[PDB]
Formats: sequence, C-alpha cells, structure tokens
Amino acid sequence: QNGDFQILDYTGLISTMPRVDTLLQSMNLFTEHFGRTTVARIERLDDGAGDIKAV
Amino acid sequence: QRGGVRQHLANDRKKIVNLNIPFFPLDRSIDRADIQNFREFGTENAPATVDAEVQ
Repeated sequence: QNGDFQILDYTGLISTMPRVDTLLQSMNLFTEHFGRTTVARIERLDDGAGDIKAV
Repeated sequence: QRGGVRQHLANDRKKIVNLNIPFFPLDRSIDRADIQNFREFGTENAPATVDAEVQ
C-alpha cells in the first residue's frame, strides 16, 4: 500500500459457508418420484387381519 | 354552301386517377398455462403439445 516500490508476493485465501444438514439424507428415509402434473396422488391399500379356527 | 365557310373538328379527352391500399394484420401468442396441465383432448393420456396449438 506504500507504492509500487515494494513488490508484493503470494497471499492466501480463506472462506466461510453456512452449515448444511445431512442427518436425514444420511439415514436414507426418503424416496423420490418424478411426475408431470402439479398434483400428486397417493393410493393406500389397507389389508385385513383375522385368525383361523379349527373345524 | 359550296365555296364558302368550312367546318372544324373537336379534340379528344384524357383523365388520370390515383389510389391507396389498406393494411391487414393478425397476431397471436402462446403461454405456458395453455399447455401446463391440459390433456391433449385427443388420445387418452397424451399431454398437450405446443405444435398442435400452433397448427
């Protein structure tokens, strides 16, 4: 800064970035579907349970 | 009468005209919303294509 007489040499650089979470992704809990329409359908089939008896 | 006065002819006639011409424009536009989620209205499930609207 005191003029061009003092030729300056290499200088380093550092940076900071915001934190990013990876817990849920690391756990592998979510699945991805690619659609066409803006609305997504969900279809939940429910089964029925029972116990057999001797005859 | 013979030997006296004579008779003379008239002259011709001319006319000139000028005219202008009108103009007829026609324009239209296409937006995303017209094909975003609208079924083609042809086959059962073919999505709407811009080409069909262009035609």
